[PDB]
Amino acid sequence: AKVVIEPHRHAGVYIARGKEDLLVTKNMAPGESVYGEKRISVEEPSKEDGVPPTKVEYRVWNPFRSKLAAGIMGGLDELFIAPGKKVLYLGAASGTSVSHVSDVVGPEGVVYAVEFSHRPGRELISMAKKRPNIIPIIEDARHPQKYRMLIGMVDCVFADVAQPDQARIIALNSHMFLKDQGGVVISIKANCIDSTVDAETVFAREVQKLREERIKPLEQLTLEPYERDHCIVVGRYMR
Amino acid sequence: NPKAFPLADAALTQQILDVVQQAANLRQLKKGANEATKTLNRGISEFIIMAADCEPIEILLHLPLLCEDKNVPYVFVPSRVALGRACGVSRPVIAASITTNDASAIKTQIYAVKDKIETLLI
Amino acid sequence: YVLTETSAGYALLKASVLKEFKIAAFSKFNSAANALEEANSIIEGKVSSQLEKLLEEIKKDKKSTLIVSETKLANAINKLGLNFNVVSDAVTLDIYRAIKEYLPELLPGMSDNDLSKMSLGLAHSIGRHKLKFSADKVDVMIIQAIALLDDLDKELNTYAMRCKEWYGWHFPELAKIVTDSVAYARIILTMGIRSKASETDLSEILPEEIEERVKTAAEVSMGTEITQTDLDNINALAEQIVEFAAYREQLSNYLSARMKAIAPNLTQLVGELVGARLIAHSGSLISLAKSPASTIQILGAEKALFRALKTKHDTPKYGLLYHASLVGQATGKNKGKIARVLAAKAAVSLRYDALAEDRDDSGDIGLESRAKVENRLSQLEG
RNA sequence: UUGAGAGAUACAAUUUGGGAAGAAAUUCCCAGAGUGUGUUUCUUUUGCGUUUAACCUGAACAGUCUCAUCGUGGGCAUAUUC
RNA sequence: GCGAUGAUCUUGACCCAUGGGUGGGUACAAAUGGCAGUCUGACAAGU
Repeated sequence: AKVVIEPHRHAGVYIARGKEDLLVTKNMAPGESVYGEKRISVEEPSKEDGVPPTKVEYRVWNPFRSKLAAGIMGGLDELFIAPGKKVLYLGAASGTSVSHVSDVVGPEGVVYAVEFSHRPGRELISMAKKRPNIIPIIEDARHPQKYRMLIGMVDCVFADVAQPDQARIIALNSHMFLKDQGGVVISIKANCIDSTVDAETVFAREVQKLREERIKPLEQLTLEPYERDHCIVVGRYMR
Repeated sequence: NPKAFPLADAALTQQILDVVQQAANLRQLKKGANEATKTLNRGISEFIIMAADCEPIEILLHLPLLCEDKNVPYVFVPSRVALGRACGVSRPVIAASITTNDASAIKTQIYAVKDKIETLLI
Repeated sequence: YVLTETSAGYALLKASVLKEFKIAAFSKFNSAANALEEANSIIEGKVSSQLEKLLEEIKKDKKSTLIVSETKLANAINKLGLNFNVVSDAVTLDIYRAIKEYLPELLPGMSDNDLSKMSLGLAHSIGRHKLKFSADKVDVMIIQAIALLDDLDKELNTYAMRCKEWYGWHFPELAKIVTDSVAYARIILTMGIRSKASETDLSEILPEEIEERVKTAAEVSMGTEITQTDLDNINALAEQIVEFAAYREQLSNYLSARMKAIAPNLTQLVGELVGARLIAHSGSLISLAKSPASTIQILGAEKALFRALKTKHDTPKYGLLYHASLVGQATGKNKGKIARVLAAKAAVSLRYDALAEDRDDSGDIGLESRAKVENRLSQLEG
């Protein structure tokens, strides 16, 4: 028989049950192969005239590739990613995890892919010629006043970098394009900062700098072993 | 060549040529970038040593891409003749691969040099 | 007091500190070249046309104390002859943040739709501009064209044999003499009926010792004779066969300059169709040049090779490289070694044209590779 | 190691916050904190590294010739071994 | 104002209290459909 796919505890993030346990989003530009992935064609059977009822395609989405999926599977109650919002996706580095953000953000949402490297941007524009919601910028991510003309503003911000100066790097963006009570979602990798030392001191000084730049982390946790020595940090700006 | 990164200093270069030379004793070496590419596909390589002054450089650049795909460390070393001369061949080698054994007698030096390379990549 | 930066106009805010969340002035730019050079203007810190216009029009009541966002924009407006005092403190400002919150409310006829579409169309333009190539890195069209060429030849000998089946009623004795499709179509397209045997229409098509056989065939052939309407459909059909015959020539001439466009050194090594079919059967260029040369030397005949790997026999030693003239120039023992050498250099030329420098440089370095192959072939013939 | 400070775990008892039932007493379903006894982790006290403590290297000591590989023929046990 | 110049009768298959669902052929597109893991890897030629 066929599976049933029900929505999870955030809208736009759907879960497949039960002989398959897959975390799926809403496809809106079909025929693709981001990595040669499958697609799931589902519908609700109704009795209507005209056309048969619509098979709203859902595409699978792994925690082994994106930290945001593993943050959903690891346990969460509140999130700033929902259908319709505007997100600033800091760092993409291939353009593969962008399309799942463009799926889950809905058609109303606009995903701004940030990149400063010449090689992966050729796949960013490859994804951008496929889907009508993805705006790529090949811009310096350190200088917000050098891409202010291109972008408008976003509703929340995502930090995929794990750099030792990133407490400045999001700050120049958080002072610039994010509203009050805006959402800040960070994915800090512990061994990408420094590897001679335990992770708890690094996480403590990073959440200290989050308190310094007026970020209020409502929940911070290590994920669970879908990644190794990693944290995703959820905080609100000017709460 | 600005493409040659991460490029090494003197003492680490001497240590890496030494460890390569001892592995070249124990029949535990792969030579030529073609064979090293096959080891990176088959997933048997500890790491990859690539000569930085390889002219033209176009023949080499895919190996670090596939390295960071499979999360396998790598180091550029600034001269090819010391590399292939440290492999026991009287012709230049530009890229070579070290294989994996859970009972090889040179294991600790392999792990220490790997720790140096993971320090270089971060 | 405030210069507004956006790619749809340059707006001075005095709302005409004393502010009222309105506009004092705005001076508009909106086109491809306007937004592209403004996009270069914010990155360069460059003084734009409408910026100097906004310094020229309003003055002495809103521009004596101007706050610019970029500190590079403090120097050029500082040295303006209109004698202005330019500071740049509190650029990060709730009012400056609150400019874009009312930007569809301050620009008449603009909303949140046209800013995003022009922002996307500008992001594609500056994205093609910075990466100095196209948005897709066009290589797929070779994969399309070499998929079309074989089907073109299939329609060609299809309709040629159809014409032979048709015209065999009037004149059956021709196919045993002339067997080529194109010369079969040209003869019927010139002659008409077999009673109209003329010499020059033989001379432009065939060699003479075949032509006399076609003439003596034109005597003794006593096939059926029929009205002119059939002859009209036949010469129409033969015009279509010569038409397609020129058409696939134009398609291969399209594949010529595209193959010399993308991979010049591969083209100098193995011509067009060889590396063309290798790029095709691979799937792309960049997935092909990342491969070992051993997989290159046997890419093609996957199934006989893998069958030999299952049953532990001799693995066959020719992939798709069995058709280039170098491989076809050796004999049974010299041949496979030239093939191994051939992939051993062909991987180098794939990585030549692969990694984004030889594409701009149009190729001079497969020429050495041909010398190294030829000199090995010379000593491998003694 | 014996001292000195902290941490992890289980069993018994104790105690409480939420979801369902009952006037209450009491029961059903999640969550937490206390008391003892066991198991046990980390800093710190002290002995020790005399550095002939270990490892690597050009090694007369692979010479009564050595080693690998495919065969062959016997002994014992019931991916073999001699 | 009927037919051996075919009249008659049957080979779409089933089930249920117009309606409903399977069954098979054709064309189209895609496959966590088929590659233990897409060849071996250091000497040969001459004197």
